[PDB]
Amino acid sequence: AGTDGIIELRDPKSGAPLGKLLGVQVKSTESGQYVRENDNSFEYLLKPDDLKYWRTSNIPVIIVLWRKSDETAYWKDVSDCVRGEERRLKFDKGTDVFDPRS
Amino acid sequence: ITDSQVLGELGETAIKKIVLETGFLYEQRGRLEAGTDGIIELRDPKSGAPLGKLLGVQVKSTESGQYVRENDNSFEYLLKPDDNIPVIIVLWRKSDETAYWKDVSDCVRGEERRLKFDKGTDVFDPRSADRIGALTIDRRTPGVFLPPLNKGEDAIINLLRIRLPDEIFISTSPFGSGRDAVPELVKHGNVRFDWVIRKRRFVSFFDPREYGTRAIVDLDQVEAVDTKLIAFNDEQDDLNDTMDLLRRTVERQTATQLSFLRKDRLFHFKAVGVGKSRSYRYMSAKVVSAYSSKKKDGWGYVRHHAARLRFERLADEWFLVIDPDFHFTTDGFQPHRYPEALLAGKKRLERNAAVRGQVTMWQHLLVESGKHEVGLFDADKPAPLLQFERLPVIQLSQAVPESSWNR
Amino acid sequence: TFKAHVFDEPMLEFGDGGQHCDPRQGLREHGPLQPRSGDVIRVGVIGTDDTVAGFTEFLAETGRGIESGNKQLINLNPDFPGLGNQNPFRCKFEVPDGATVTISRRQVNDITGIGRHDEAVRHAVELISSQLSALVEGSAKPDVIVLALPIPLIEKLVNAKSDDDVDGGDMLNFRDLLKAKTLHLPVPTQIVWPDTWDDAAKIPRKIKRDSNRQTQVKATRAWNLLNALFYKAGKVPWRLLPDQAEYRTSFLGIGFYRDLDGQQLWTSTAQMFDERGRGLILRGARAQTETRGRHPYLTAKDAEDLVVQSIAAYKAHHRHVPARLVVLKTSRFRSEEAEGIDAALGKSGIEMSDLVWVQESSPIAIFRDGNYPVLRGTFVDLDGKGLLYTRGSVPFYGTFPGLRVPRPLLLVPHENSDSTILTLAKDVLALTKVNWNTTQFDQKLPAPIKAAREVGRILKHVEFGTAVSSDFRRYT
DNA sequence: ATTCGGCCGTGTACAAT
RNA sequence: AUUGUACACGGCCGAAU
Ligand SMILES: [Ca+2]
Repeated sequence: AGTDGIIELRDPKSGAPLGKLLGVQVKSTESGQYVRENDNSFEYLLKPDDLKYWRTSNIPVIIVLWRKSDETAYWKDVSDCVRGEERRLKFDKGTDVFDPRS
Repeated sequence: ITDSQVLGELGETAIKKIVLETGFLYEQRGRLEAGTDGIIELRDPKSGAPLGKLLGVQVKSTESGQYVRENDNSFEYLLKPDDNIPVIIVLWRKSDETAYWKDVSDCVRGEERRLKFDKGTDVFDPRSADRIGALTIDRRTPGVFLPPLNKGEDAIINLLRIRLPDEIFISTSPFGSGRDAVPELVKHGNVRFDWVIRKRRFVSFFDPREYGTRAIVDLDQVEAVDTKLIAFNDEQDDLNDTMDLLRRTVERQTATQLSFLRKDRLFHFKAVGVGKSRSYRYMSAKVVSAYSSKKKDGWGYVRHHAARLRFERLADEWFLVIDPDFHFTTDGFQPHRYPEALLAGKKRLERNAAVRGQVTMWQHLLVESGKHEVGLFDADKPAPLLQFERLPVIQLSQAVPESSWNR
Repeated sequence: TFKAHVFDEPMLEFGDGGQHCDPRQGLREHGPLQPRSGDVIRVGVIGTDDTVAGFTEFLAETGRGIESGNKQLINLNPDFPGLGNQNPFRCKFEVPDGATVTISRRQVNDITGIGRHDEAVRHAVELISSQLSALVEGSAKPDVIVLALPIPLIEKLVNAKSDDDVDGGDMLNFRDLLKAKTLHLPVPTQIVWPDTWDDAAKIPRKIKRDSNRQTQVKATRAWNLLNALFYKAGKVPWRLLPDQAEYRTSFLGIGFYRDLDGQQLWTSTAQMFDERGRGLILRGARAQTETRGRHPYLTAKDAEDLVVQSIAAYKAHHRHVPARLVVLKTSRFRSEEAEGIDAALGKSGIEMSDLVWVQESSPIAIFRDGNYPVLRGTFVDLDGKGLLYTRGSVPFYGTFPGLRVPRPLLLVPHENSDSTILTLAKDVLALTKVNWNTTQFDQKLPAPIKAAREVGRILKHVEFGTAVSSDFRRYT
């Protein structure tokens, strides 16, 4: 389907599952290089059909990019995008790292 | 003089002072252009060598005071649609001179709104050593180009405007072509080749009666009319004679300096002496010399600066084009057999600066030729029949980022 | 009194409506304009077992990515991404089993063992064509066939040295003869020399026997070759981004080529128009007329029958005659041609037409102050005659890719033209970015003019009256 | 023969200051 | 002939004498 997994929130203190779902799509690459990748930022182009599916979704959707070569994971809300192009996302290697710190 | 010249144009002058002491480069760019107004490059204080990292700056000026939604926390300024390369939008206050920068690579959700520059964290101070440097971009693998946003450049053209004499002498002849009549001319004295014969008609910028061409021309049928009835007319033949007459007049003129190759259509500098170097002194607004007729240093072959001079009629005006080239000779007079290797070798090395200098040299030679020397009979009692003048420089709207490129 | 202008780089269209000014970057980010159904492009290979295996490794090597040949100019000499998310074509270039035909060492010696150069070329073409027919009718059906010529075969066919005495100097061209003689085959073919898929290989030049040929860096060669392979596979890589409010226009380029006897002159034409939707059609045809001579121009009847044919080809895709018809020609438009073209337009009801002569031999030029020439897209209006700089300093590349200063194109519209020269120059400059034979966009000539000349080379060897495919993939 | 216009074809050098 | 440009060389055409 459009999404590859569902994230369900859970309070780290009491362990109570908050019941709030969160759609996740994972794109995995092998020793690749994202479009216009500096040492601090890069970009990504969303497929047009993926955008149409995500708009109809009734839950928030995040896009997670995983690279096997350096074990790096980056995330970004699909609705969030560059002001110019609806299909273009500008990732920042500092603030978009997918990890327990986020 | 724009109404914003005092404010907008001079606003960026004060902004540079903050960056000048900070130690970051500022490269001038377009005033009102899409994307950038200046360029910032980080530099090493000890050496000053480039680091290969760039960043753009856009500054817009306003009036003194505050803006919509300004309390003592921040203010709220809007970004107009017409402004790749993320760029800091540096602002400028007038009541107390507090510049306000802010990024554009930042993504606060959608940026399509009003950029509320904070009054606590958007102060353009010398703290930009690592703060602004974090945003700067590099010309490596991603491939960030330098769009041309400048006031344009001034380009010169190969054309020289030709001012023909107000009168032209047209007459009949018992000869059909100049070849049929050249033996008639040579046996007489006061030999002059500056004329054209076609359709049993004689055309020359000089009066045939005065000079030695009286034999060919019907001396009683010499009538002087305006050139606008012979040159600037749709007749195909009349254009062809004008092409012939212009070259021969140019051929007879400048004869102290140039020579003509009959088999080709090439003008080239003649060599003084035999097999020795030479030089020319031409204008730029500067005095520049160049080896116009130069014998080689590695060997004895002589290379003469050359040009294929051709005439065009544009907007009912006559122009002369200059096409730089080279002519190679063994000793300055005999053409150099098998010159392909030498001719192709020199052509492969010239660039825009070299060809432009050659064009300016030939422009100066022709434009100065039309001028007369002070003394009478210094070169010839009649004035040169052709007056040339440089066209106004071509005002391109965009400039090549030559400074940004290497060297 | 000459008004200047610097046109912005025309926007190209890639992938799912993506826009970019550079074919390489646009393909890298958005992918080809027409995506293939399937992730594999079956490429057949013909050559010796050394070259067939050598080229096959190269195709896999491009899948792994090729480092850029010059990091100083990363835009002029970019690195081939590979099979990651930056895959320029979103497909795999693979050679399926059974899709290779081996030129045996005996067969090479048959071609090399022939004295006369012309006989060797003719014998080689029949030998290669027979192998080509084997591939297409076999079980392994390729989409494009790559002919990896061995070094000894190139020496005999191109350099002709293994040479006999010169007889007129009109030596046969192996590539053009091979392309013409296999025009009836259903699969396009591509010729690849060993030095492009192997940096170690070196073929000496024909006349300069002591020097090898200099080739672009490996990354650039992979970019141009695979783009041509993708186009010949049956899909359009990129297209000019169309303005929303634009006249439905059809571009017709007209060119001439010497006959094989070296004296007569034939007319070869190419037509460009975008089909309904996301697509671009580039046809290559020869004027079906019998008026033989040495004139580098058309006759009144010849031009009329030519324009009518081009309109009918346009009407086959759109079902309506074009609103505008722009005719680009390599020689000056004469009175008989203009009235001949106008007669064809009146019969078809075409509203507007432009007759432009694209002259390259003009000596007029401009020079900016510096070491680099004027920007690409610089335009100067000379009383109607347009001086266009399709080649020059490219801001995207960061330099000017050329040896000497570029020679500008002089556009000379006929008096029977509708649009202004400034409008025509903007279209001519845009047409230079859709050649599809190279990924470098600072092309000097417009595509219809260039495509007409490329068709001419192949059609010198095709006898008149023989029906041939109009697909440009068979000539590029 | 000239004078003006032009065009197409085959090779080398170079990857851009 | 991955790709074209620049240059060199050669052939030829159109209008009138
Ligand atoms: Ca090709």
